[PDB]
Amino acid sequence: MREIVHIQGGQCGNQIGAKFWEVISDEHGIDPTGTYHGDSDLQLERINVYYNEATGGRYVPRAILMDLEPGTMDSVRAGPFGQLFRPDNFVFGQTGAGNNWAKGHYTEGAELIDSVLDVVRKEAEGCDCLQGFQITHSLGGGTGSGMGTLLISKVREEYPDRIMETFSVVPSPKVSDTVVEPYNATLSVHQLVENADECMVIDNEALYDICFRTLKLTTPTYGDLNHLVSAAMSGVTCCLRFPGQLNSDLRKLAVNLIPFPRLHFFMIGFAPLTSRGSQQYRALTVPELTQQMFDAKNMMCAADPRHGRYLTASALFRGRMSTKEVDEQMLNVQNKNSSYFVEWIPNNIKSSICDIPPKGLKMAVTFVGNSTAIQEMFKRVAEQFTAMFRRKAFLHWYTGEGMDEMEFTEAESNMNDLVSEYQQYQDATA
Amino acid sequence: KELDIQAVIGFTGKVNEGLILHPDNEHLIYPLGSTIVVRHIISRSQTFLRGHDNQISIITVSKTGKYIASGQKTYMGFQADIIIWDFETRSLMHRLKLHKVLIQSLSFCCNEQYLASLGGQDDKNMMIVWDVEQGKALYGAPNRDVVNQIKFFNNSDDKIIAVLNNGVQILTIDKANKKVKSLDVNFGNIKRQYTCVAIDPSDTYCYCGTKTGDVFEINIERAIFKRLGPVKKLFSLGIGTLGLLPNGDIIVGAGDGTVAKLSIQNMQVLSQSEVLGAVTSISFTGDYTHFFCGTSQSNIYWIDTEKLNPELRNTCHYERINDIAFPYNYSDVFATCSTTDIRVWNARNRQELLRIQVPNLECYCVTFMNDGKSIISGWNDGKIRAFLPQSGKLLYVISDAHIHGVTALSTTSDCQRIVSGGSEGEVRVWVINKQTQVMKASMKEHRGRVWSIQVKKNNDQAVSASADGSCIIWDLKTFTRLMCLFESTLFKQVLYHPEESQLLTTGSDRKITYWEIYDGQAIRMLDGSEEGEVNALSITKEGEHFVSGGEDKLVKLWGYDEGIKYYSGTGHSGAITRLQISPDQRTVVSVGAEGAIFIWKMPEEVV
Amino acid sequence: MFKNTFQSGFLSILYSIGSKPLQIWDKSIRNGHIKRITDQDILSSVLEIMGTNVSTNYITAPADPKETLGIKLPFLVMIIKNLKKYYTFEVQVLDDKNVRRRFRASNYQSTTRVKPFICTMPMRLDEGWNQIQFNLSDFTRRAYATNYIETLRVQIHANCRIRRIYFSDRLYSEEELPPEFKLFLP
Amino acid sequence: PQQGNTVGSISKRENVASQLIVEDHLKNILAKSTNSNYKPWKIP
Amino acid sequence: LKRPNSNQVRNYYEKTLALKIMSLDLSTAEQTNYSR
Ligand SMILES: Nc1nc2c(ncn2[C@@H]2O[C@H](COP(=O)(O)OP(=O)(O)O)[C@@H](O)[C@H]2O)c(=O)[nH]1
Repeated sequence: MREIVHIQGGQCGNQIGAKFWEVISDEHGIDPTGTYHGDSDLQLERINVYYNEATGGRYVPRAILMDLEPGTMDSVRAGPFGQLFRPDNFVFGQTGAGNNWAKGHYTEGAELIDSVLDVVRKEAEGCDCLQGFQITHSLGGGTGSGMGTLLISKVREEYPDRIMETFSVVPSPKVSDTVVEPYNATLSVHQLVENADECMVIDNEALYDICFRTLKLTTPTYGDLNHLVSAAMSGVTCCLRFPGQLNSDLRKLAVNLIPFPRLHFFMIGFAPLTSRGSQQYRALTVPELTQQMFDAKNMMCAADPRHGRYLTASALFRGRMSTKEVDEQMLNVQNKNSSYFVEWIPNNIKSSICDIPPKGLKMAVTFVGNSTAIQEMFKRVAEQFTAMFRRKAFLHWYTGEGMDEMEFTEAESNMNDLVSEYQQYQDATA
Repeated sequence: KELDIQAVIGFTGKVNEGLILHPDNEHLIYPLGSTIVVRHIISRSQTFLRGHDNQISIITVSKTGKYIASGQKTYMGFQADIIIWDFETRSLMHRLKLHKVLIQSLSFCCNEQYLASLGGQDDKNMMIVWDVEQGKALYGAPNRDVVNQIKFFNNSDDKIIAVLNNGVQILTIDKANKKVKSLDVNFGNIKRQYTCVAIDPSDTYCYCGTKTGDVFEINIERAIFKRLGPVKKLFSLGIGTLGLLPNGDIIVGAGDGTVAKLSIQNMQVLSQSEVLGAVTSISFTGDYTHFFCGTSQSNIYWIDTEKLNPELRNTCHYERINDIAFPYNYSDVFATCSTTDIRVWNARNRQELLRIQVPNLECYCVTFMNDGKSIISGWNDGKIRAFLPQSGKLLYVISDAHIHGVTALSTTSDCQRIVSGGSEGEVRVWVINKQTQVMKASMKEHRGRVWSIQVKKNNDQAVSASADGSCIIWDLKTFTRLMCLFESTLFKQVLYHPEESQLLTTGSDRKITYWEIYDGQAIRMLDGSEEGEVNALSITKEGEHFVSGGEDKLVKLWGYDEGIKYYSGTGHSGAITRLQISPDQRTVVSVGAEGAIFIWKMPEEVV
Repeated sequence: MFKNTFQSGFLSILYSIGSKPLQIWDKSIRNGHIKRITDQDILSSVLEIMGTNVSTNYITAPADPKETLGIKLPFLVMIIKNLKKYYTFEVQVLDDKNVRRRFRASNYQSTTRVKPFICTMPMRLDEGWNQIQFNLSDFTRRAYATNYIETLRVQIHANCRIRRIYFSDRLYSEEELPPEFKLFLP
Repeated sequence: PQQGNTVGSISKRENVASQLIVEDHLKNILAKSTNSNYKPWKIP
Repeated sequence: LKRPNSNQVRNYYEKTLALKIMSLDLSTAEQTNYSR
């Protein structure tokens, strides 16, 4: 019932999903061998959402793994919970994109897209009734940022009515891992804005800041960052998979969070996060949860929200508690922070509750907010883009594979516009 | 003086490799909640080792049957203590104080002179070496990532193995310099998580288990691995324990509970079998046949080799007995509440009789019914359930009786009604009838959770004791006349005196207090340890003596008429909570919150 | 099964786009094979049964015998791809009298005969995909001059690729067929 | 397209370990495959 | 093949055999030794 398929493109997305599936299997009581060994009956009532049933009682995730090089799939196949992935869905190239969006989107991606399109189409007809699709990828890598959004355009062409998530890792200048980030970043986001029903921005420098500050652990790793991202992943669809007093699905979020068709860029967060030094000192209560999930340092994004006003926000609580107290901190935090909320949309806070908490924690919360502070990433990325582009540096490699300067010009103009109308409503008054 | 104990029902399968068959045999050692026990096998004798404060975490023994090492987990503020017991003397030969919270593993060399201890995840995974003759910390090693276990080599004790969470590490220790050298065994594109390890007698190869369920094979002379393990098939919850036959055959324990053997060939099972509970301990007997298995659910199994058929030797309680009961004027059988599943046991022979299982609920105050009717229990959700005696099917369920779980129950003799108590001071009366179950409670208010309700012989009068500090006596006919007895502490068991007017009551204070409905106190017994909370009491049909038990390990019975203790009870571990006396009164039974069950021979001269 | 249940205009028994398209269906295979593939002519997944000795390879309307699929509906309809091979399908029906009759349709039969229990009919299939409408009403009224109450069973034999089998209840047109019911042309 | 699919086929068949590797030429493969890009040296 | 110890192997033998029969019950003690 109302399932979603899960597909990865690019090594970043593959690594995210690799242990996203681990988290999902753990919370559903699924072993690395596909055999259910949970204890509660509710663990089995809604497993078709992510797992297909195979002969012998085993379950296989409905995930399609895709990349233009075989190394990352070769590694993830031997990774933990790698046996669940069915060998057929592995679609790999033979050359690699060279972090070049042209090789990732026109020459190699266009010819390679046919097999993955066939597989995703068959998988789509496989499920009973489809909710939509959700993506995990990075805009900073050539193969991902190009051919993933290519696939996005194709799939949105064929299924106009479904809802789509895109959890995207944006580049930042603090931790910069590649010299050509602005080019492929703007090229990917220009196409993504026109078709993305919802975009979830994730910042790795923000991840480092969180894992440094909130938990006080000395040496975090890509695994820990993936853990935070996976918790954010599971928090969204906990409510669709488990019962609750106020059930709200992906279409619920789409209705309640998007005022206008071009305003679909979101920043997310997860709570609670505690050190191993203070977990049993700290007493977890609803006010503590809410003050953490509205904290500026708990957000997965580097953009500071107090430089803008929230257009809207939504929160999903997990665990056993009544709803009226939740409502009262919502109203109190809306009252004392009325300066940071837009004044012509009262009651811009969505609340949802699920009665099954995550394993090991009796209460949890996931926050997703559409705010007027997102313009910072776009302006700084555009500034980097024009800094690279006014001297035509790194340009001949793109223009030698079907690119011209006109596409870059249109992408830059479109992004500047998107910034303009995204910040226009910040100054709007009733 | 001291009171005899005839039987003990206790075992803790939570700690890995807990069950150990002492080399030269005839001796079997296992940890109780906080004390170690050793048992002679040909004879029926046993001995207690009590030199600990908290729950034991690790048990290890040397080769050739020399001294034993035991380690426990403590609070963050203090430090865990490692206790070395000399065997054949049953004496604490050494005590060592280091590490922050808990110790993960202990290792003995082939020679008995050296020791290795491993701290918990807290203290930042500190590895320490010790000298047995004099407690000395020659040197140590801190490492960032967690290491689940460490083992010494069979020969060449200078080389040791550590199954770190990321992978395998080989450590070299030299006498010339206190330094320790670390080499990390490299795996090509492998991120398996590793818990258990074993070493072949030739010390060439080591077999290490995985959380996925495939056993890896690594030579020590190099960082190269050879084999992943059983191909095309896994064990579905990781690898619990490893054992090596003289053939090189590898006996493996799976997390789900599974015993299988792999030849030194293609990793294919020659024989496979299924065993209840998660596997926790495997001990090979001398000549390596018919070994012992210990589950995570406190079950002891006798598993044959090369033809894997599981045979259940004996079963023990899982954890945390909550209460005990006898049938009315019957002592052959007694029932125990558990964390999840009620059990019934025979007094003469303590083999299990029948279990009634509930998935995720705690029971409280299981109450028997005369005329052989159903057994009644209350659960966390607030529901009350009745089950038939021979077979565990329910007669009926009462739903939403109390908001936060029924705590105590009491039955009238003529059995048409039940009285029940909730946590939030609600005492209710229900009229049972074969057709239907109804309630006519007063919904009387009573602040704290009620721990005990008693009904007199004529069955009209019924007293209930709260946590708040009030023991209220109810007429049960008009549900009124609220005169309630006052003292300021957390109450516990209350009892009528059989065919008298006095109430023998207890509370959190270290005093057993004789009361009456007229605030008449015969004596204030004041049976106090340093921080004891006397909790369980029982009375003989003739008021000669009463049995009393605190939170402390000691349990004692006192003469009713005069305030002098006769005899005493020891050998318990943890907090003793319930003390009953059989209707025949030939024994006294006690249930310990750490999984132990004790039956005591009541002294002869109290008849 | 399908008794005391609503039906007004349509009722779909089998469709090849779903997690478990055939649950009520029971399959018996001796030398054949069953699986669903995306079709080249229609870009969609289509269930397929194939094999030799078309009689022995079939799928039955109930998972098990000894009970009925009670259906009041008059008009059957099927979407079949013409593969230029043998094909048979039959339907078992209840009349006014408590009698069970059956109509078989065969690709390889050339003569039609009426009999108290069986009424065989030849059929002709045009090239490519096609949907066929089975009246069954005039059919029973002509074969035995007795009206119909309920249609017990439906049976499909080997060598065919199937997309939808449903009850349409009356002659309809493509425009009034909802999008799922209509076959979108390649 | 024809080829490029074949070469991709070997890789996923190789990813299954099963204590074995499939280089595509293991057993009953012609007389013998040339020991280098050129034919072998006299002393191996 | 190596020659095993005739006395040692038979000693392990009847030791394990007797342990089999006498291992049926572990509850009864009849020798308390609470202190030691
Ligand atoms: N969170 C996370 N980020 C990653 C991971 N691997 C790479 N990245 C980020 O992705 C950027 C490079 O992406 P790239 O490898 O070129 O993507 P690709 O071209 O699709 O393979 C780097 O700046 C990294 O910060 C990962 O496992 N987790």
